[PDB]
Amino acid sequence: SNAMDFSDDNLIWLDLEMTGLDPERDRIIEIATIVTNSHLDILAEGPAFAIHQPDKLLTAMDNWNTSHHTASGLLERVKNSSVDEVEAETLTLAFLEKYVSAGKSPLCGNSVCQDRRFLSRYMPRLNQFFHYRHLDVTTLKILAQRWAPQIAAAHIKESQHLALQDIRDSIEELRYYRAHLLNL
Amino acid sequence: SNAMDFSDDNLIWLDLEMTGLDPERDRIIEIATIVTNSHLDILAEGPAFAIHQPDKLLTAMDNWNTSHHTASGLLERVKNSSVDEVEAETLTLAFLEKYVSAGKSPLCGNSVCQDRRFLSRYMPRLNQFFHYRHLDVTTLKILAQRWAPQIAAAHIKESQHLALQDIRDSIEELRYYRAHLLNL
Ligand SMILES: [Mg+2]
Ligand SMILES: [Mg+2]
Ligand SMILES: [Mn+2]
Ligand SMILES: [Mn+2]
Ligand SMILES: [Mn+2]
Ligand SMILES: [Mn+2]
Repeated sequence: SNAMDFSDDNLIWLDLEMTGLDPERDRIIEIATIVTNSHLDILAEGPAFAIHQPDKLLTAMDNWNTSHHTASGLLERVKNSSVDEVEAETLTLAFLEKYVSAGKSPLCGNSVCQDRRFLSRYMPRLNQFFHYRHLDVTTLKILAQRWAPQIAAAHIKESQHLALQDIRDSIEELRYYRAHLLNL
Repeated sequence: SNAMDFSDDNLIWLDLEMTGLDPERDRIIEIATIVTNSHLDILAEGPAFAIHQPDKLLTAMDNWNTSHHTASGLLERVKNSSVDEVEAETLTLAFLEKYVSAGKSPLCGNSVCQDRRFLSRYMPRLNQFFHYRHLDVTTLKILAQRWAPQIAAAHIKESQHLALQDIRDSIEELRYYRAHLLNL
């Protein structure tokens, strides 16, 4: 035995920032991951990468995205990034291999289908690294809004639209529902 | 006032069967929808359509899919179908617009990201008709397996791989978790 954090029971949390909502025509501009155990304890935070994209593309973003990504400082980190999809993927992969094996953990986060659709198109290896299933906190959010609005309203999230920050919020949100929405 | 079931609080449940897992390469061969209220009471079941596809496509399915879709009788229903994506979408659309307005309800069901990706590519209008978000029972399934295995194991689901029967399972599974996993 040893005290290393590896285990196939471990959960992988991942968030992305994109130039838009269309996985076929938009790109990934940021990636972050966090590994927790099944009890939601953070074991290690993964690398956070601004992913370089050609400026001609970044200037074809709508107002909402140019506003948010400039504001958060992400657009600047992107212009000065020497990391493309493959390198981010590889490094992320090397990190995740330490805590859990391939296809073991579901994709964990908030509204992660969109992420799954970008991963599938731009990061096939990392995408395949996840189990087919998803652990989406947003589902708990919906149920809290419909069935226990006072519970949902007690955990207001203010997203900074930065991957590492958002992943941290996703975990905290799940921890919250476990205590206040779940029968355990 | 009136006793018609329409409401923007109503939920739309939808299941699909495909020829495979690749949305850019595979096709929808079945669709079904069910509308419930927020309390999960079933208001009305929607049209269940076997969707016609050419034999050259169906015969290119792997063993697993040819086995399941033949056995479930879906394959014969597909060959004999006079309905394509557009007609199924239109009729489904005409049905849904009587219980909820556009973009109000999340996509509801089990592991619906796969469905969202086929809907997006093959049924643009119906896809736009849902709210961006998802209500996935699979998420509850995961948490129960990790945090309360005895609860998860008390509702074993045997899927027939027929859209309408799967939708009815997804609802009853949510009803099951609401009672035995939720703090209500
Ligand atoms: Mg975000
Ligand atoms: Mg199925
Ligand atoms: Mn996100
Ligand atoms: Mn984010
Ligand atoms: Mn299904
Ligand atoms: Mn199904």
